[PDB]
Amino acid sequence: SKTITLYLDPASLPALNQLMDFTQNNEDKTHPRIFGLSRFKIPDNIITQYQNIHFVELKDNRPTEALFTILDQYPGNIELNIHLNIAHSVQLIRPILAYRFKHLDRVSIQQLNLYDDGSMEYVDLEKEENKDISAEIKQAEKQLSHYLLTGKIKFDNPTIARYVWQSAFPVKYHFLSTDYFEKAEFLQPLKEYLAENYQKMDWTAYQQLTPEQQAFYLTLVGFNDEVKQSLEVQQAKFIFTGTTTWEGNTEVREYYAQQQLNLLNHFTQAEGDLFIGDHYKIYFKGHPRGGEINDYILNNAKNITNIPANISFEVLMMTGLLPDKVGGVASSLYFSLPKEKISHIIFTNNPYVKVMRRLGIIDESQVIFWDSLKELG
Ligand SMILES: CC(=O)N[C@@H]1[C@@H](O)[C@@H](F)[C@@](OP(=O)(O)OC[C@H]2O[C@@H](n3ccc(N)nc3=O)[C@H](O)[C@@H]2O)(C(=O)O)O[C@H]1[C@@H](O)[C@H](O)CO
Ligand SMILES: OC[C@H]1O[C@@H](O[C@H]2[C@H](O)[C@@H](O)[C@H](O)O[C@@H]2CO)[C@H](O)[C@@H](O)[C@H]1O
Repeated sequence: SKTITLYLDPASLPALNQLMDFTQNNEDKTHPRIFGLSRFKIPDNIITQYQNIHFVELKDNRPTEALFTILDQYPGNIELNIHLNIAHSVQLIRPILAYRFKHLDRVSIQQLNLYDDGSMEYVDLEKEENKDISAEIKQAEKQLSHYLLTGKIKFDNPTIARYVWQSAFPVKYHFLSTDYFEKAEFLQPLKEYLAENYQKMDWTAYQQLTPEQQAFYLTLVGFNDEVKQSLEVQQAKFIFTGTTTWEGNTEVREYYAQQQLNLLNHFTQAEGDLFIGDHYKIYFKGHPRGGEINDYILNNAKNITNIPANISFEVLMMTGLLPDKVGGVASSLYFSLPKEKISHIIFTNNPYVKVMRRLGIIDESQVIFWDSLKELG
């Protein structure tokens, strides 16, 4: 029996966790690993120190068939330790199961490790508030059984379908927010159902690595000393955080970057509605997929130090380089951001709002919206 480990994720959070897992095991230079990480590129130098390390592309939330050629290379009885992104867990496992059916005799699933895509699971879960959770579960179990037995996907409730994997494999979830599952009364049935198969993402796990591994991890998440240094200055610092849109329409995209830029000013300008004072060193932490959006801020802002968008915000917390204040559009990094560092959360009633509230990330006060801010200048 050989154990192949798969790390798959099209987003950020999962990847950050999966690579942390990988780091914790970097002593084992020859364990068969398959990385399917869209937002992270493992540096060659790290690659050449490992054996039986493969890479697979992701398309439409699923590993391409290149994954099959990989598996083909291991003829013995193999067991799969799969790490997946919760939100797209059903699609991400599709070709794994497909290949499995082509080899029931040899291939088997050892266990699953699922991680939150980000805020989506929570926004999506908030939309299931008036439903019979208990019923929803059983319904989902049965449909997963159908999926596992036919290779066919058909879920009445896609959101709930994400949390019924225990009915088929040994699994452990890692939640961006365990508080949400314990504070949303309407979720009790899912809470209880999940019983002991879950835990909170451990953000202090980097502190437990040996310094060498820490450097190693930092290498994976693309954190360099140059950036490390732009954060060394003893001056009080403020990190404007960016967001983005998935819409292609040039119109909606330009509007986003224009709203964001303007929001940036309400923070930094003295007549801004969100003015935080004038002694802070401003920095920009654009969304990873910011693209033209991130460029806009840098091309029209003044004295601001850019923090490479490909670096996930949670890394500043691990390396203790967190600033005094953070402000911008709502996104997943605020779910794990030390309370006292919150300057203000702006949104683009509203589910995302309800989640922030249930979690106490924001107070009872009037939530601020993108467009309620006057154009400055
Ligand atoms: C509801 C919904 O669909 N939420 C998703 C969420 O499940 C996930 F898909 C993601 O996560 P998102 O919350 O933005 O943030 C996720 C992580 O990405 C890195 N980050 C993000 C912004 C930034 N300015 N600096 C950073 O460094 C951090 O690691 C952070 O914790 C995502 O794109 O990965 O995007 C949002 C979308 O709402 C999109 O943001 C808005 O249309
Ligand atoms: O990148 C991970 C991220 O993808 C989001 O989906 C986007 C996709 O990335 C983009 O290329 C396409 O044009 O639009 C999709 C949304 O309609 C997921 O929603 C998010 O959860 C992550 O998986």
